[PDB]
Amino acid sequence: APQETLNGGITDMLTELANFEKNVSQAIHKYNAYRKAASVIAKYPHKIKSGAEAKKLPGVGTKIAEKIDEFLATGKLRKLEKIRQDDTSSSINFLTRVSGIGPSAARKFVDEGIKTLEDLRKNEDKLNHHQRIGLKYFGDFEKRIPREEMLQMQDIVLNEVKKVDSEYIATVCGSFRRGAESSGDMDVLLTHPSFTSESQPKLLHQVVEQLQKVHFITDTLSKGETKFMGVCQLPSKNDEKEYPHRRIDIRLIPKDQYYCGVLYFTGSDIFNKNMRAHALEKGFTINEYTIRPLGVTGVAGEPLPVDSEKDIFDYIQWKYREPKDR
DNA sequence: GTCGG
DNA sequence: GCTGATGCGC
DNA sequence: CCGACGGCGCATCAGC
Ligand SMILES: Nc1ccn([C@@H]2CS[C@H](COP(=O)(O)OP(=O)(O)OP(=O)(O)O)O2)c(=O)n1
Ligand SMILES: [Ca+2]
Ligand code: NA
Ligand code: NA
Ligand code: NA
Ligand code: NA
Repeated sequence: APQETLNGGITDMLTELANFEKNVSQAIHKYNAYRKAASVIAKYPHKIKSGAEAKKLPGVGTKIAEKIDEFLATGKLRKLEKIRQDDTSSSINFLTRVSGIGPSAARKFVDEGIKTLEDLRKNEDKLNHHQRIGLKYFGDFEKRIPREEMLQMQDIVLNEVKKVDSEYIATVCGSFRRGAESSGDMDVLLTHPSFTSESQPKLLHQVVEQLQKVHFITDTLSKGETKFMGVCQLPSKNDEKEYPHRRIDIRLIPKDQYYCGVLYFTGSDIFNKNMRAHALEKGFTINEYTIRPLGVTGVAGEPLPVDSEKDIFDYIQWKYREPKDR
């Protein structure tokens, strides 16, 4: 990708604007608008000289163009400069860095005078369980996970899963599966022969239990029959520095919808929107669970059989790409 | 905010 | 007690 | 002008 010093000040402007829309203004769509604008501009292989130059790019409209002009002329953006010094909105934007605190909780806390982590720390009674864990691991959750540690984590997951029941299948997806050199967290996909569309008990629970029993999983954000979100930690040696606590999700999926899942939660997700927009073009409908053919109304028929990842490149006649190229 | 019926 | 809406992460 | 913009599981709130 192009270097930061081409339009980095712009791309950071747009991203900061993105966050205020999301966290303070509660305008999710303007947030994606700004993020879209920031993406296309980060992938632009040229140093932008005017707002009109930017506006040819798809996702950049009149208002972002004129923002780019003011920033190119002056180095800053008046509106952003203002929002940054604003105690209320500043804090609201900040508190959402806590996992479990979204725009609404954040606003509600700042209302009551709870503005900082110290204030949250002082008021444990007003946070839910997810929120206490997000606060407890605030720094660890912003740290990235080098591949070396994700491979040690992968080892522990595969070993313990196979130990519970040899017939479980577990693939680790996300950035890690696309060969990424670091990762934000660990997404694991799980199936079992005795779990399909028509359907045996506790398949997700026994796995989560074994990973607690050997102290890999240290806390639970949420858990149901289908999905687990929690916290985990690699053990360190005697006298060795403690490893940060890390986020791990585990999704239990039916056998037959498993490879559509693999694909979806592999991402990248900007390849995915690309892939189904092009699967609709060639007359197929894809989502996270299945591929189905449209009868051009378009009337999706039954979901088609899928036993590998590659099948969903056969149906679309798209030339296969493995995860690294995504 | 931006795109497109 | 229950169902449905909303917040959240993603 | 003006609606679409990702959709889904789980925790927890609102309401009956
Ligand atoms: N709008 C979207 C959003 C996500 N997706 C899917 C589901 S999750 C997968 C991307 O996974 P993550 O959000 O964990 O991100 P990454 O896999 O890149 O790793 P980290 O960022 O390191 O954590 O893409 C999609 O098809 N469309
Ligand atoms: Ca991930
Ligand atoms: Na944000
Ligand atoms: Na444009
Ligand atoms: Na948050
Ligand atoms: Na994710």
